[PDB]
Amino acid sequence: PHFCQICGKTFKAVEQLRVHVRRHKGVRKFECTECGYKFTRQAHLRRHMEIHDRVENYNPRQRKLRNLII
Amino acid sequence: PHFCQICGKTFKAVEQLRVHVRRHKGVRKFECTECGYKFTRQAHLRRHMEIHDRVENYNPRQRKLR
DNA sequence: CCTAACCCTAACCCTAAC
DNA sequence: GGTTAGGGTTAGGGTTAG
Ligand SMILES: [Zn+2]
Ligand SMILES: [Zn+2]
Ligand SMILES: [Zn+2]
Ligand SMILES: [Zn+2]
Repeated sequence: PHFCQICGKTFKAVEQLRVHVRRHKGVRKFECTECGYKFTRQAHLRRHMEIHDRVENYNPRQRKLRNLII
Repeated sequence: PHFCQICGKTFKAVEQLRVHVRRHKGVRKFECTECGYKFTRQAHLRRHMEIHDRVENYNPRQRKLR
């Protein structure tokens, strides 16, 4: 049947797999108003804001996402 | 009472020993099976292996840290 | 807290030169 | 021939995001 990729589980339907491997990736849902960087956690955005507190024109590169676990 | 591990100092409360373990500079716990260099981070070992593939006979010396 | 990864920099090595 | 300094190389660690 439908096989996944990130971890490898035998699934039934194609719609039961999207809701599964969709939560496998953290969604970027928190945007910095200063530099437009979108974060996966609110804590990451707060911690980020503590940088603009002491750096002019800070605009960091968008890093690769890291796979979650389930 | 409970003693330490890395250095091995005598410690009373456990929280003190924890926050002491937090600050220890260079803990080399990532060893290269190819040449023996003990790296302080895994990423440094990943960076080392690439050198171990660029050339053959490579056995560097354990540096003094900062 | 952890780690990953960029990145600058000190520590290293080899050797020419003094 | 001891000893030092220069240029290429590599590991240490600061920093910051996932
Ligand atoms: Zn999966
Ligand atoms: Zn920002
Ligand atoms: Zn210790
Ligand atoms: Zn090695």
